[PDB]
Amino acid sequence: GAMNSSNYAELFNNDIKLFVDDTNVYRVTVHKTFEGNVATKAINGCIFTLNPKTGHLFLKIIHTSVWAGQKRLSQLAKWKTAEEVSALVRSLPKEEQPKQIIVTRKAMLDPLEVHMLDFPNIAIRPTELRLPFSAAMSIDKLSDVVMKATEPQMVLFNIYDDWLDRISSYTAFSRLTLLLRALKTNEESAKMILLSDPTITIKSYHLWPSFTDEQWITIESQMRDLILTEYGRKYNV
Amino acid sequence: MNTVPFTSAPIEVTIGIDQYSFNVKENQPFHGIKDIPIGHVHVIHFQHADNSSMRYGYWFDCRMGNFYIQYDPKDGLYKMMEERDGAKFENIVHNFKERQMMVSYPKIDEDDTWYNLTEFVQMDKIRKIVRKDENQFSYVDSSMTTVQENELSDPAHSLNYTVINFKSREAIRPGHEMEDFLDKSYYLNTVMLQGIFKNSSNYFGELQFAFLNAMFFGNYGSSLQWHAMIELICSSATVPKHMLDKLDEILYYQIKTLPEQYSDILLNERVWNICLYSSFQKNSLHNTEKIMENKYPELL
Repeated sequence: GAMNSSNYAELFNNDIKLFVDDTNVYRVTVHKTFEGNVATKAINGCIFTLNPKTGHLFLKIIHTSVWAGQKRLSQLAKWKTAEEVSALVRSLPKEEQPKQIIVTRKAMLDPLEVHMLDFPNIAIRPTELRLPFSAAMSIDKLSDVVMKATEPQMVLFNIYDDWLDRISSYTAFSRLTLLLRALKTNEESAKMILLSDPTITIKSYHLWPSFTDEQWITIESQMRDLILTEYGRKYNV
Repeated sequence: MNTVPFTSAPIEVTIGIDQYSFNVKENQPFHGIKDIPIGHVHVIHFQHADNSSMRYGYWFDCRMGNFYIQYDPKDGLYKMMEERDGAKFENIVHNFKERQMMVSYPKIDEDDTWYNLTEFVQMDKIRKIVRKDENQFSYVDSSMTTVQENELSDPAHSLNYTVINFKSREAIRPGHEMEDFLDKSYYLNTVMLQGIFKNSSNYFGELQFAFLNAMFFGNYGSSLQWHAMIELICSSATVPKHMLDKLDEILYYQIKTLPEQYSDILLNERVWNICLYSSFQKNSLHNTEKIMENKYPELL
């Protein structure tokens, strides 16, 4: 059934699994019209499909053209997400296909189940985890490839850069969720923490800066402080 | 007007005939039911006074043979049997009638309730759902599972209702996933009506049979089937006008007949709220919505 704190190590076992987050698929700016009504303008979005063990990110860029002349877009967005995940699975060799797909939002369950009927042995699961994958568009290089897209495109990243050379997947996922939680809570302050020291750069082939093990501990501390500071501000506690 | 004589009533039992019921005491001179209306299926059903576990009964049509009930002290149930000797049967029935040892099927002349519950139900379709081809009547009880319940265990004692599953390849055309899931018209009209049932009469017959097994036996699988067939129609944007008008009539009489004290176990809140208030057909079931709102406003 549902994935929670009780079965957390399951993410890092040897059964191929993907998280699917649909929160950035349908994105809009709301604005006033000349007549003083309100209208939306879609911008490019993305499906965030992540192997938590390997760090492999299948970023399917959703170009605004996919919404043209469609109705009920927030509903269609879930079905288009399911379509594209189904297509990705069918494109993978059998030995690379997931055994489980975990959706970050329960509204994705029926659409993904219906699109994957041909894969009865792939389990579709919700999670009780509150995962900050909505903040993926706060990673500059992922935001850049989405906003520049002029057509539908799939881009493959490793969201852990080279971390798995030095740390386990459990630790790499813990670092990724803390970074994204911080970016979600106070984007400006998080990016300041990540980039404030010019001597530490982002490799052309990476998403995050090239921190030494000691620098990652300092960074991780500053991120936890940011999240506690912001929590003290929200609740005045 | 036909007769189902009883050999005897050796155990205290509540006897149902269609929507009617009579209490018979242990060794009471009860010898059956006369004046049964020709032209309809009927159900004769039983609940023992000393063990209310297992309601059970027999669907039959007196046009197909001469049927009687005889208690089996080994298997501990009232069994239906067919008498092949016409003259023996006629002679038994005449004697019991002469001695007034039979209850009369108590039909009020104004009252179309049974016709209205069984309009599309045909003995030949019952015998394909309930498979026991050596008998012309069909045994059903409280505990019998459906083919669909058995997929999710003795196949011979199963109710072979048509399997309906909204998240199945049968229900969903490759390439029309969202369309077919949110609008079940394809599944209703092409797969089920054109494909399996051949026409709306056979679909309604199964729907009506499922309701009656749910109501008279508390058969849980039957209740699931009745709701699934209602939900398939209500979840279809494209349904023939005559089917919606007929469905409204079918459901009205089912809701009218349902004992008020059983609504909590026989009616699925989700399905009824969806069908009446959210579905494509939310505005197509005037009679049903009115009786449901006046009789069962708590459920909604």
